[PDB]
Amino acid sequence: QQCNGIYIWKIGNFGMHLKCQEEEKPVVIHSPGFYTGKPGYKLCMRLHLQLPTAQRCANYISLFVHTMQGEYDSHLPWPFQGTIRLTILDQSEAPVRQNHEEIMDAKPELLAFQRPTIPRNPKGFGYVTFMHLEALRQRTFIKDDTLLVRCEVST
Amino acid sequence: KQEPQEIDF
Repeated sequence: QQCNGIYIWKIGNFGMHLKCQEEEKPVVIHSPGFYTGKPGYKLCMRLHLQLPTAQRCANYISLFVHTMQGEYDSHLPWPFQGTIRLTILDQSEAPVRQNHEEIMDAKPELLAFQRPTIPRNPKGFGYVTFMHLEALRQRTFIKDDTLLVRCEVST
Repeated sequence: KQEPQEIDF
């Protein structure tokens, strides 16, 4: 059997988030906290739609990962080590599917990978420029006004 | 290759 922890984050009412971003208002949403297994780490994803006017990163989807205090923390090694695959799923025809993803190795020297002293680690690890919003107009990433984000963790 | 980074929110 396989052993990686995988979470599928469904972000509904996406059109509403886009309108908000275009109105130059912050758009920050988090996935529910999820476990990489049992025992496993409790993590959550953070998605930001950068403002149309953000200079370093205008009109980008930012995607980060945060460690959280989990119920199995006493039975896990720390700091966290492993790889995390972040993917925005193509929901078009299966004939040929091109997901948009990045794979990142954890860096144990960063406090983002230690256990937080509060529910959610203030420090997160990820990509400010994960995917440009214009990319959503090139493939059916949005279906039934929903975006699908996948997170696979390999410890 | 795009490289991830740590951000303190």
